[PDB]
Amino acid sequence: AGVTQTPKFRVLKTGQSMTLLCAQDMNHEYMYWYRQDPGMGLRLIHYSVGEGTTAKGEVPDGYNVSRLKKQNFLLGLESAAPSQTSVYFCASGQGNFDIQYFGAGTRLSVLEDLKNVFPPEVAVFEPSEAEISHTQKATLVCLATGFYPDHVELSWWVNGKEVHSGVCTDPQPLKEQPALNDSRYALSSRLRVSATFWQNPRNHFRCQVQFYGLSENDEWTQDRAKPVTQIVSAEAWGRAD
Amino acid sequence: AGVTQTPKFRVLKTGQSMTLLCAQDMNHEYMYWYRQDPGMGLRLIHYSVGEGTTAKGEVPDGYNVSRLKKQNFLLGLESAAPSQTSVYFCASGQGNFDIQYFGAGTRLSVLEDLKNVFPPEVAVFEPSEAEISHTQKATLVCLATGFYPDHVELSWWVNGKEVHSGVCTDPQPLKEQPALNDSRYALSSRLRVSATFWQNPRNHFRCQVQFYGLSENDEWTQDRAKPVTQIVSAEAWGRAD
Amino acid sequence: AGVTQTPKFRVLKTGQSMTLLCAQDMNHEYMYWYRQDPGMGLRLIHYSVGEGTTAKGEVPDGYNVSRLKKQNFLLGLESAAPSQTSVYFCASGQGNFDIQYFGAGTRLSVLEDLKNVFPPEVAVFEPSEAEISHTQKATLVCLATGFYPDHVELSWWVNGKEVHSGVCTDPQPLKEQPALNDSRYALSSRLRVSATFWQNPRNHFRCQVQFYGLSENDEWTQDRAKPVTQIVSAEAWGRAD
Amino acid sequence: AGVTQTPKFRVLKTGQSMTLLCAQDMNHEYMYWYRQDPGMGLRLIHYSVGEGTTAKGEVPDGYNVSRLKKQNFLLGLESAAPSQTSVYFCASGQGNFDIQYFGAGTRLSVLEDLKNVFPPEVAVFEPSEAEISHTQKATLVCLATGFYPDHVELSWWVNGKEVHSGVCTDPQPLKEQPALNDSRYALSSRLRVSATFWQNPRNHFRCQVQFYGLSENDEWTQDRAKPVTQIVSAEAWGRAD
Amino acid sequence: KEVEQDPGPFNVPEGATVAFNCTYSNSASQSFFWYRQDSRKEPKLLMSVYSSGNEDGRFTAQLNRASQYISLLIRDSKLSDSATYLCVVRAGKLIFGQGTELSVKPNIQNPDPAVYQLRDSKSSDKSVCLFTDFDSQTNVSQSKDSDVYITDKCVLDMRSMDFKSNSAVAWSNKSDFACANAFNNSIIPEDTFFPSP
Amino acid sequence: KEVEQDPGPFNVPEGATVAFNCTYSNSASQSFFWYRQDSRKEPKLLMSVYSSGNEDGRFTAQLNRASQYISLLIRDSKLSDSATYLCVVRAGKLIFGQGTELSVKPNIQNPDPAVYQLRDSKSSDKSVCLFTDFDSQTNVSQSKDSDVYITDKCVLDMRSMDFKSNSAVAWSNKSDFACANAFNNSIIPEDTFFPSP
Amino acid sequence: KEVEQDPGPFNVPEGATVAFNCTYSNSASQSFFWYRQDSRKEPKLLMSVYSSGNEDGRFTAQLNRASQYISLLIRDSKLSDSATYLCVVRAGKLIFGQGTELSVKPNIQNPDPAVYQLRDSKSSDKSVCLFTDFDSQTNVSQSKDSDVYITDKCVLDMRSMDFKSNSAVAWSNKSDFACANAFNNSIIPEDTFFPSP
Amino acid sequence: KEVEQDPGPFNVPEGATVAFNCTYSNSASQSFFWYRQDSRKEPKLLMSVYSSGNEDGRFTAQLNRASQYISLLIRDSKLSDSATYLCVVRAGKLIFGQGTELSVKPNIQNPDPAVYQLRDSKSSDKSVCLFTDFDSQTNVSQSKDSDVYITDKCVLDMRSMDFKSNSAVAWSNKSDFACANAFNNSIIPEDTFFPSP
Repeated sequence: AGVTQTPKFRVLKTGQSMTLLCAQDMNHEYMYWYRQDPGMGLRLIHYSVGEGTTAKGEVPDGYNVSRLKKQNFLLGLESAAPSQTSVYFCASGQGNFDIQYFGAGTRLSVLEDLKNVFPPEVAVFEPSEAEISHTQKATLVCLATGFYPDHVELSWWVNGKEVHSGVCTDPQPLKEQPALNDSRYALSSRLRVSATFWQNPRNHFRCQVQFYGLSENDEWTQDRAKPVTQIVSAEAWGRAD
Repeated sequence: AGVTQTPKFRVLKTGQSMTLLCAQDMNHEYMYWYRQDPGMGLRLIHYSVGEGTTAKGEVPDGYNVSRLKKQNFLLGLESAAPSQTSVYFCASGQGNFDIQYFGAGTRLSVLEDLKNVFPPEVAVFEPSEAEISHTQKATLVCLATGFYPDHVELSWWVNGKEVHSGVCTDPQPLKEQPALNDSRYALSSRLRVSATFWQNPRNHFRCQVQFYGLSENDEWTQDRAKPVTQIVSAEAWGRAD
Repeated sequence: AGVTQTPKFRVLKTGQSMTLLCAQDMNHEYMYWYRQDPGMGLRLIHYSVGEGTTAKGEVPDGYNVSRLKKQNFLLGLESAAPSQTSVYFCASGQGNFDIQYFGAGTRLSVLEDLKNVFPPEVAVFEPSEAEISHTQKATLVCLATGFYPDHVELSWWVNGKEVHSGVCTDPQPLKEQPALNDSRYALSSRLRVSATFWQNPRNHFRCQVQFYGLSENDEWTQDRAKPVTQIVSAEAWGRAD
Repeated sequence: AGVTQTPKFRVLKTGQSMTLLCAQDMNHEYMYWYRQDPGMGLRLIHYSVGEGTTAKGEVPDGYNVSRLKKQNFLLGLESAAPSQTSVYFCASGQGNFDIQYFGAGTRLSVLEDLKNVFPPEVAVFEPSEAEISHTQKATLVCLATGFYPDHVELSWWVNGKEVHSGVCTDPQPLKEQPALNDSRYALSSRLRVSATFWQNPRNHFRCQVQFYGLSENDEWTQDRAKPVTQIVSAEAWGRAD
Repeated sequence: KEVEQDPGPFNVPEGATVAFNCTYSNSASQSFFWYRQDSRKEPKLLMSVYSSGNEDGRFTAQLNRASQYISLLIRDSKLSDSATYLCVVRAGKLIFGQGTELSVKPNIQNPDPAVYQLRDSKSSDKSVCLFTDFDSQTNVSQSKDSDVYITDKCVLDMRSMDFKSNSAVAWSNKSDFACANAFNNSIIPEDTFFPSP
Repeated sequence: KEVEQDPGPFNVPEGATVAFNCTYSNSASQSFFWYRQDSRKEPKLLMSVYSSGNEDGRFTAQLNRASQYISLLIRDSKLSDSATYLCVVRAGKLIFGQGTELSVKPNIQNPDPAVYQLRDSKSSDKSVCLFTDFDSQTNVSQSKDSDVYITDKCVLDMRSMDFKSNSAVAWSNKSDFACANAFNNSIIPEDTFFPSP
Repeated sequence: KEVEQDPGPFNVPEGATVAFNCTYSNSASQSFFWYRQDSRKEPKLLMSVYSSGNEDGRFTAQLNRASQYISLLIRDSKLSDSATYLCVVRAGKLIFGQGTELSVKPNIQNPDPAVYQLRDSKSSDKSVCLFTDFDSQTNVSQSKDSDVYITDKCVLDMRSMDFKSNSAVAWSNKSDFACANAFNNSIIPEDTFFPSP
Repeated sequence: KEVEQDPGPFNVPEGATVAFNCTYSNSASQSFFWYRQDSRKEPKLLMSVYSSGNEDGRFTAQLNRASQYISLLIRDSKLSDSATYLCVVRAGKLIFGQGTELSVKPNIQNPDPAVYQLRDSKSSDKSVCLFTDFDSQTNVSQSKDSDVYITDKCVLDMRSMDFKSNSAVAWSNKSDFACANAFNNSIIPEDTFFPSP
């Protein structure tokens, strides 16, 4: 329950047309669609009030909207183009322009040439004995590199169970070619456990990376493999060494 | 933001049903309900681990549970009856029996007869000149008495604004019939000020006691006014004398 | 090495005089004479900064000092009297009123009539067979009664040696007259041993209580015998009984 | 009362020597000489703790110190040079390195050539009538251009009386050649009174600027008039205009 | 039994440091917490007790799994610190302690004990007597007479003056007790001011 | 313009308290809110601000319609509070602040910096260097070279053990670079440990 | 190093509360102080910071020896408070932090901003453009030109009218710029009234 | 007055942790000490107390010149720690407070409170009754008749077999009494043995 917004990520070619679902639960009358870019607060793109409404904020360019069902505010775009490449947020409240609840958020990248879209390339690095014998603690480090856009989600799995204590993924993707505005990104995460735990070699350490690239009905003409929404991962079994 | 718990107070008669609300904003997963009574630490009544659980701790008597949404964990008693009169605390946790966030609390009084529910009589006592002409500081006492149970909220209102600085309200109510198990409580409170302030006749002092008595859908046949949720208040103005 | 101080115990009759020898090894330049009593910490009586000093702390009544040698700081009372009954602690000091070092201390008693000085009546009680046959441990009890003042040091001696393992003594005498100020005291000790130990008949148990009362040259005209310093004992051999 | 320090301002040619006085009317035992520069807290040069004492912080370059008397700590430079040009404070302490009472300070400028020392041109601009026939209040502005160093003190004088009521002077002097290491400085001030009070012609306004340059016996050769500790001022009478 | 913990009320002076103890029986207990709870409201976490002892900040806590003890230290008390403190021990499903009450009693510097009579507004008068400004060495007691009610000492903070007074109130059914005989049942400073007119 | 908010980031020790301020030009604004937004998720309501001044709890917010500002006071910080705090004002059509960021740093008990090297599974090795356990005061900046990559410090937390540590990483296409030279564009402790064998 | 401190300036509305935090690195430290320094005179004591945490009076300072940071809290700001604040830690021999500047900005009731043209007494005419009245949000900066000198804003108080207002000044040789194209490089209000005749 | 120290005797469980508190009134006192005094013997230094706070070692000493408080702190107390603790101040002429008595009480893990009867040696036989092996939970009090005597409980350590016991003795002058009625004037457990055979 709450307020559910789909999808989470999406990669678009200019002149395409997807739609953003905003699901609402609280039986609320008012619903809004925002747009968050580096350097400013939110900027209203559109809103509704019951089942027929639109207008405010700053709707150019191609943002048509729709409020058929009281529960679902559909933000759409029939000619996706840069800009638009921002981070969208649906929201709702029963007030008017009062207390309102936001959806997880959609991070959309609109390009013109899908040619430079890349799946990540995870890899796991095992603790340094130098460390083990000094801290009585071992840190594994995961590294996903060379992916565009930055639509990923890194998670650790220990023994088929995802952990959250002792972890720390970077808040922010790192550019490989800081110059080139459309640079491949890279992310790192550290999972640290006791020197006893790593030692035991029946403990399984799996680094997982979810990537949201191409779709199935997306033209692709490159020599390489279609960079579709996929999972990349790297394993590592504990060592007495 | 946090963990909201409704209501704050209540007076039931043996046999009436009611439900306490516990709302969790933090999208946790674990949720508990406790009971608090003199001489003993919190005792667990029920709990939930996801969106459908219950069971342990100690549930007899009438303590039913629900958790359809996940952000809301209900607690009901289909048949009240002394005991069951105590302070209820709901809680929330991302853990399991790790760290938990408590709600403001609920104070419930169950009675086999509602004839002994009384509202308080507020009265404000002006400062003694003996004090002013010796301490150059003035002190007002506000007395609330005869009220049962101790579901109250006393406050000082200086010129339309509630003050905390300079007030001291008793930590616990008093008993006018130390023997009887259902004695009418009393409560005193002190507000103190620079004598100059008190002698100013444009300065207004209001003592105010919110009572939380019987609900609307409640029988009442006694000659005296139905003891419902009301606000008793005594006042005084600045005696230049 | 250290700091020695004599005597340790002593009794006087109002008027009589005596001296308290305090010698110091560490070649310090400051020396003090304190006075401890119930309900107040250490009180100072005199001190000395060099080798010809006196004065402070508080001196009345007849506390006169004398520092000639430096290693020796002598205290004396030309005419005793109650009060003056208390524990006296000499103290050595290197630099200033910084760290200080104390002598074992003295327990003076001043009475205006020696008629009520008495020595203890030791006596040992054999382990209740009920105990050995339940705890498998044997517990002897010593008992010293009728003495005055509490100038006593009680000690358990097993086979011609003293023991500190498994012994327990009342920390404070027990006035056999909760009324009289010069009431006669009583004290009790305990020595628990493995059942098997007591059962050994080559094992000797001795309860020693030294008493510090009168001396050689003290007037005495009471019919009874003289209450002089002495060591009263009570024995028991290990029963296999 | 007070910890006094002198002189307040000073200029020295490289190689020439001087001495700073810290006087303390507070009978303190601890005294200090700090140096203060931009982009770094104070810095210790020396400190005395009695009457023969010196030490640490950062003594080179030519910083010697003396404390013949307890009331006075004397810091001295023997061969002044840039650096060494900064702002000096000195502190008294009754503790060890405890609470420190500082002195007004000493802003010293060390130049290897006295040529670039210039006094301030002072101009008093009169209130634009617009201001009066709109805000019904007058504002007399005052400037001070082309001076070096920034050793100045600016004030207003309404009819033989210095005034602060209704003033505002730049906290810091401006630079006319911001990218020069030895820029000529310029400083602005403001004074505002009720419009009616401006028209009054018996009213006299004066902007007094204390400069702080060359001393008497300083080698001056330059054509221009020896830039010496002086006062420059500008005036404007009351205009019923 | 089980999660045992320091008994009754700790009445300590404003500047002192206190030690809370709590013993747990189940050797195998997993995790430990102290929760603070202001009269009269919800438990709020304070410290997660770990073996290596804790750190910040004015508050210390450590655990001795050997002796099975949990301790809490508040150095440099404040009045803010008055509340009930709860030992919470996991060990399966987490047991809540009974908690111990701390009543940080304030330090008076210029105390003139006094008992004034406050005269009711409205009418009738009834009658309230006011004990006040006594230091913390003083102990207010209940009343011999049952028709006379007396509240325990209460502490005041005139914030705009960093001033803090004690105070205790009494009243009755015009018996007709005067202000002087109100606290006969209590131990009054030898010099307590008593105005009658 | 319209809604101005505290500029640069607020980096603060964990136990501390923080102060936030928001200015609103439009005098006749109606509603006011504070919103916490973790990185990089969505806005979540935190407070609603009224002229009465608020209270709940560890949090305080206030409205001075007079000076036309509202403020947020977070006391007794937690690492969790790390996020961007956003002023929202109902000015007939509701303006969103650009936001002011709060990073709460953990004060490291036992600080022993180190620069280990972790070898890769499979083969090729490549190699990465790990900077860990330095104090919170220390800063990790990027590198002079365009082919070497560094990540800013990242706080890690081990609940079980009551232990938080910092941590940054650096790697590169064999230059060949090492750990010895890794973070030379950064100010590292004068005792940082560098293994080798 | 040794002693770090809140960096960039706190520019806050008159009435807001402000929080300063300073973190020292050496555990041995013995004493801690908060100093206040008006520009550009001398460090005058402000707060002795104790482990007990302070109380009086509007100002509040506490020590957290464990996390090795001190703090300062100024509630209910005032213009006079506008200064640079200094962290002082007695690390055997007393360290001084480089301080954080606080500029409490006043609120202008009715902001009717303007740019008038004062004319030189004596003679010569010269030129001075006066920007005054505007609200404390307006922010003044340099000019694209180097021969046009611009001074930062400056508050002014007429005691007998409780009237305060901001003020900024700019001048240049008769080039000949006017008081209409003066602060071209700054973000002026939309309602700035320019008198020409 | 002057140098004051915690009033009565501290009776603490053998594993608990304790706080002593001392207050001096001379703002300008120079040095500060705790002295330990064994029963019933002489003062020996324990520690010198510093503002920074002591260190070693299970024994902790803290000073606060602001509040003028000294505190001693014993964590995980042992039985060997029972002693009177003395607060000592260097206020010109080294001052000794009356000190407070610590009385660590043993942890009786497996208690079975019994009352045996020891038969005297020599002759007379009088009558000795041993109340023993009760946990420190059960308390003992004097007697009603004054011809009968009752000691206060005393603590015993059988180091070799690490067994600590808790005993009390009662005797009278042929009244004549037995071991069953001896300890009536005290809270006796429900499960107290009474072997009369």
